[PDB]
Amino acid sequence: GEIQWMRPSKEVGYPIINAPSKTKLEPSAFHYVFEGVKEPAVLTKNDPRLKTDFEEAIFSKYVGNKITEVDEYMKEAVDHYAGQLMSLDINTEQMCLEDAMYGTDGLEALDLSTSAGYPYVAMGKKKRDILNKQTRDTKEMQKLLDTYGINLPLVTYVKDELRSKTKVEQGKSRLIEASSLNDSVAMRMAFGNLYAAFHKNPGVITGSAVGCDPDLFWSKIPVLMEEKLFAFDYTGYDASLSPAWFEALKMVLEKIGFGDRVDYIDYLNHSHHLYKNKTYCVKGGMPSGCSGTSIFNSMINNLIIRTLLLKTYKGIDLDHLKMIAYGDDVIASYPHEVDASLLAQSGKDYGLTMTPADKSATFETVTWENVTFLKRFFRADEKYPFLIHPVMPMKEIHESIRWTKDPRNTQDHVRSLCLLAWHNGEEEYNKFLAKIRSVPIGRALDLPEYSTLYDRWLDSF
Ligand SMILES: Nc1ccn([C@@H]2O[C@H](COP(=O)(O)OP(=O)(O)OP(=O)(O)O)[C@@H](O)[C@H]2O)c(=O)n1
Ligand SMILES: [Mn+2]
Ligand SMILES: [Mn+2]
Ligand SMILES: [Mn+2]
Ligand code: NA
Repeated sequence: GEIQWMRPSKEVGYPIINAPSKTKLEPSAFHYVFEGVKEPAVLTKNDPRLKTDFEEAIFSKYVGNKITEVDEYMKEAVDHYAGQLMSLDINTEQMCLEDAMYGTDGLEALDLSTSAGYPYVAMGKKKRDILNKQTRDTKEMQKLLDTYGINLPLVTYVKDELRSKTKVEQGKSRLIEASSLNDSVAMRMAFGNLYAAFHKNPGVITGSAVGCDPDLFWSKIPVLMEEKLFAFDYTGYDASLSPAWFEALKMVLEKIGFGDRVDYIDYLNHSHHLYKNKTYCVKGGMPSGCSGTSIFNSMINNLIIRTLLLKTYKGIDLDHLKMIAYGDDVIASYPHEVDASLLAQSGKDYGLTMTPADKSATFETVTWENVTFLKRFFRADEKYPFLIHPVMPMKEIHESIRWTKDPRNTQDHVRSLCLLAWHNGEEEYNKFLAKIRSVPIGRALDLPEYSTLYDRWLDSF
């Protein structure tokens, strides 16, 4: 990922983009009943908390493009991955404009809360103005596509969320690169069935966990993995991807019946962006707000791990590489132990910055006791060990509950934290409910007791 040029959007006919300068995150009824150190992320250049330029920080994520061509190892990675995906008989057809808009099995309907993106964002028209769940009317959309045409600029917003103090002082806020409703609809028609096949098959065949339900999936993972587990996290995964990784991706798409629209992958790779009043062009890097961002990142991840393994352990048997990825996050395994640190080294050569799984000091053996996937641990249930508990640390939950964006969604927000928390055991869960009910707001919420949740879980399989 690298920015080729950036300049005043007026110099090229683009309207300045308005983005609220004030966070929507305010302390919640539970702010002083729980401990937390995170605060809202810097949204503007003026934030008094800053200790460096906001611009130099939000964009520094584009470390550059380390590789130029797709080498032999990547090519082999491609062939093998494309091989597995082949056993899914992925319907290679296109998706009728309707389904792409209002869903179908394996794919949800478009989200009405996310930006409509350019031009609509600068014209004033929202997503409710075009779509309409009731009739599934293609017309308004179908018309708008012809008017403004696909492959449209991405609107860049700073993400309004909680972040550690350091990441606040160093201006390490995160950006949201939003695609026009058009682009998003085009892609969902182009790759719609691909998405559906992935959503319906989380596991080691797709090597993706997208669309998964942790309460059920965690019990299916251990069985899918090989004897030895290995893991690591990337730093700036999305923005570090070089153009070559997108080409490898197109090669996979080509091999499974999508050579047709591999062009779309080109816009993810070489993209046009609008942030505030400035405009820039980015070579490489996966944008965050596109249709498929999540899935395409997982496919590339499947290519990366394969590549690093082929270049570090000539003769490794990829047929016994059992991995599952969710964008940058990944959990993998092999019949034999491997050196994650060594793999990390090869990673740099491919433009990836890999470090010990879970901010550890150094690479240490990965076990079922210490491995995490999506911030969650794996813990077999006391009474029935064949059922695995996806365990989200309480700290994460404590951090989330101390803040709010809308008092109206307090019920749903806390209920959600409850569905994550109870896996930490009945004792912990009850303390959590107790503190919640130690203030007026909490006592008025309808929260499920432990027994109710644990029983529902047991019968869900
Ligand atoms: N709108 C956004 C922006 C970024 N990201 C994700 O957040 C990552 C960066 O977040 P942070 O966790 O803040 O950077 P990391 O380098 O991943 O953190 P660490 O150095 O601790 O590994 C990106 O690579 C991307 O996967 C996201 O999900 N949505
Ligand atoms: Mn990370
Ligand atoms: Mn981080
Ligand atoms: Mn991560
Ligand atoms: Na890009």
